[PDB]
Formats: sequence, C-alpha cells, structure tokens
Amino acid sequence: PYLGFCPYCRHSAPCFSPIKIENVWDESDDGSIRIQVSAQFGYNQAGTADVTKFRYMSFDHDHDIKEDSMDKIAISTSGPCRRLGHKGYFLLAQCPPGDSVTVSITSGASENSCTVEKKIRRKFVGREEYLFPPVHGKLVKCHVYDHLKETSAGYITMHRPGPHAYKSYLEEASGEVYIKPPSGKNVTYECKCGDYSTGIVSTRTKMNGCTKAKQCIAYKSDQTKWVFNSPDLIRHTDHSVQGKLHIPFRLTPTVCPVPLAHTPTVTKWFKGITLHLTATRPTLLTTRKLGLRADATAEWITGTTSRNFSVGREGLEYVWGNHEPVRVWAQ
Amino acid sequence: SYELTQPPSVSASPGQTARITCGGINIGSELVHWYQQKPPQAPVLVIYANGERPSGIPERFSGSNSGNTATLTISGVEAGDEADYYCQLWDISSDHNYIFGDGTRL
Amino acid sequence: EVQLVESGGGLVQPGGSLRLSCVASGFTFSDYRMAWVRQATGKGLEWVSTISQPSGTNTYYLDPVKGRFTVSRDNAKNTLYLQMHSLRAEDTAVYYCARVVTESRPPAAWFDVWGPGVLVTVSS
Repeated sequence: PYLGFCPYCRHSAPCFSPIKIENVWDESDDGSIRIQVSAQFGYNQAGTADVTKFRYMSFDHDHDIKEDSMDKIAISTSGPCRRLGHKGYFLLAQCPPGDSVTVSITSGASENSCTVEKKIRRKFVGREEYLFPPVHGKLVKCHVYDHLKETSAGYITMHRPGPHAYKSYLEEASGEVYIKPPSGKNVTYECKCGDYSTGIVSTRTKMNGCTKAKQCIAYKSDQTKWVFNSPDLIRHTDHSVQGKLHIPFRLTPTVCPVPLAHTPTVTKWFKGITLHLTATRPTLLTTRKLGLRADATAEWITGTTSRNFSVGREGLEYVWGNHEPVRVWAQ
Repeated sequence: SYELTQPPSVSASPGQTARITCGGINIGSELVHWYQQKPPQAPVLVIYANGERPSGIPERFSGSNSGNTATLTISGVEAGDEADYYCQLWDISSDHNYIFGDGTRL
Repeated sequence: EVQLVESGGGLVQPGGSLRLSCVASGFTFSDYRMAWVRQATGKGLEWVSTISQPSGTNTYYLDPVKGRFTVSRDNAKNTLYLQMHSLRAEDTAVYYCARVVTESRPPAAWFDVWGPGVLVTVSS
C-alpha cells in the first residue's frame, strides 16, 4: 500500500499517489490485460483477505493506510474497462483497444486517476481476423489469463520500506528546529548543522545549532510493512529480498473458437486453378508447391476476389484460413 | 536500553556450517554488526548492516537479522574460525550508546 | 596505509589523571568521526566515547565516564586525545582509538580501523 510517482494525475501532471501503474501486461490471446499498482486489493487495514474492500496509502502526514470498496474503482483505456479480478498489487481486466490505460478511484468528488501509456490493440488467434469469438468454429490451441486468483505466473520480491521524510514532523520557530512526532510514536531524526548528529525522539523536541529546517530530517521507524522494489521510492540500505509473493493470473493454455471462412470455388484451366474467394475480414491464404521448390505464397485478403494459381504435375497445397490443408495434382 | 545476549559457546568441527545468535528485544528493527576477535589481537568487523561485509571477508560468512534474533552463519567451518564473536548495535535513543553482546566462542 | 597508534598509558593511582594520545595516518583525519573503545582483561569490548568531525563539536560519553573523561581532537597533527580524571580501579583496561564510519540513512555507525591499543592500570 505504498505510493508511486504517477506521471499523469487526475489533472495533467505527475504526482505521488497510491494508484501508480508501474507495469502492464497484455500477451493474453483474449485481450485481457494484467496491471500492476502499489495498492493492496482484497485486503482490509490488517491485510486480512476480503474481496469487497481494499487498502491503500493515505494523503496525510501520519500516512497511515486507509481503505475503500470495490465499486468505486474503475479502469479505462478508451472506453470503460471491466474488472476481471484483483489481488494485492495486481489487477486483471478486459479493456477496449487504446493507447493508454487509466485507473481511477472515486471517493465521492475525490476522483484520483493515474494514466500510463501502453498501446493495447485488438488481437485475435487463428488465420482469420474477427471482432468476437464466433459461436461456431474450430477449437484451436490458445493461451489466456486464468481467472483463478490463486494461480501464479511467477513471483515478485519485496523489501523493507525505505525512508519517508517529512517537514510536518519538523517545525521552525525563531530560527530554531523542533521535531513534533505524532502522539506516542518514536520518530527517528537526523540532522547536520555543522556536525552530523542523529537520534530518536518520541515527543516535541528541541535541536541546537540549527537555524534552517532544510538541514534536518525526521521519519517514523516503520519496519511493519514490505514494499515492492519500485523505482519511485528511495530505498533502505539493507535491501535484501525480505519477501516473495506470487504473480496471480497465470497465462494458462486452453482452447478458443475461431471462425470458418468461405469455402472456395475452384475453376480450373490447363495446369492451373482459379480460386474464387470471399472473406469479409482479413483471412490468410497460404500455398506451396510440393516439388523441389516450395515457392510458398501468403496473402491476407478482404472482400471478394479471384486468384489464378498454376498447378504442376508434382502438385500444389493450399490452406484457406483455419480450414484444413488441401492438396491437388495436375495432369 | 537494549540487552544483547549470545550463547557463551558454540562447538563446531571443521567442514559444516555454524550459527551464532544474538538475542535482544526488537533487534530486527535495527542494524547489527558482527566483530571477530582473537585475543589479545584487536577484533575485526565481519558483518555490518545485517547482510553485507567489508572487502576481504571470505564468502562463507553471512549475516541475518529478524524480529528478536540476529544470526551469523559460517559455512564450512575450519580451524581458523575458532574465535570470539561479538554482536553490536547503535542504540541512538539511549544517548548514542554502542551496545555489544556478551560474546560467543567457536 | 591507514594506521592508528596509541600512546600515553601506564600505571596510575586511583584518583589520578592521565592523557591518552592516538596519532592517525593514511587518511583525512578531519573527515571522520573518532572514538575511544575499551576492553578489560577477560571481558568484552565496551564503548567509551565519540568525538564528531571535522571540529568535534558534539562529544558523547558513556554514563559513568561523564564528567571525568574528556575526548578532544586536533586535525592539524591528526591526533585524538582522551584526558582522564579521578581514575578508579575498574578503568584498568586496554583502549583502542577507532575511526568511525557513519551512514546517514538509516542512522548506523560502525568502526572500521583500530589501533593496536594501549593499556592503563589503576591500582594502589
């Protein structure tokens, strides 16, 4: 539930927000995309698993963790996306094609959105372009993200949280620097006003020899969390791998339906054929001779047309879309 | 004030791995440092910052720290490892005190 | 070569005073915090005092040695100093003058270079 330096905020500019996307994945054949942010989805304050609500960073000087519900999160690239699942840092969602991806949290009028560029194109499988999986068609081998949230595409490492400096912990009065920790909290302070000097103060505390607040820093001794190795956070010195969590929504194998293009009409002339073809969408026709030279040809076709293809005594083979290979032998 | 406790002794024939533990309240939240001594020669730092070492320390030495326990792990013990070992930390809330452990002999 | 050499120790009566000197070489004496650390015979190492850098404005001491032992430094001759007053029997020990390497965040201090040490004995 840390904060990342999102490049594009709600308004126009970069900010530091809980909802920074720091990586995006779209290799799934069905168009589903896996997203990675700094929030913890499906978790309450203590981290207990509960789908209905999630936890995230809080815009306050104590910077505790505060929580919200599923219904107020939205995802969109060009039009609104549909959430397919969520766990911890990661989301899975189905999105319309677009050039960027945006995640927005809507706490009433507080609509905090983070946007990151990523070209997501409508992708298909098979040898025929199609908008939608056909109701009827061949069941061909495909690979798509598994909706099971307990799966694992891998593992990501996390480390002890690094520094989190503040100047609200500091205060200037009559050209003197004081540290004001939150009530009952031991806050680690360190400063250099000439000599370098460190310490921990749990209460309103003076420091001497200091006239500028820029020379001193204070921050909580917060080891009670684990943070992803993000580039947007200055790091703890002991950056050993202190935890490995799974990468849900493994890219699993399955079968997908793909369309069946028009059955060609063969029109034959001496040592050659004339295939009359219809294909509303881009369909791949490939051919190859069966002699010493394949002379293989490939072509993506739309509309209706006709192709004259010489066939020799050795023969010819062609595949029209997802149909089976067809072989011929001339005389 | 933190109190650092180590076992008074650890026995290890050569060839295996030896663990020496430093015990203290909530020492996992601080950075421990392990020093090795052959009396009367001055000790030598072998671990600092819970996971990393000065130059020249062989690859067998490693350190860890978590919760209430820090651990010095010495894989493949040899006769030369027989030494005194002291865990150290810098309790800065206690007026910049440098607290050492009681010590352990190998 | 980075080397720290102690001197000045010996036998002193209880209630006496002494001045331990430590000359430094091989590094910028003004750039590093320094310390005196103690080891009694058959006991563990125990920290005595630290003097900061470059001017040593802030000096930190162990609790019983406050008000009696004082650290000082001089960057011109690269020499650390510990003056002792009202010496007592348990001060009998070997003292190492130690260079201090301090890392800002998290605040952590560990000693890198030590001198061979010098003995003081406090007995009647």
